Amino acid sequence: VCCGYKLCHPC
Repeated sequence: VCCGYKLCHPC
């Protein structure tokens, strides 16, 4: 997770 909110991968 490259942001905090649990959705951002694959980044």
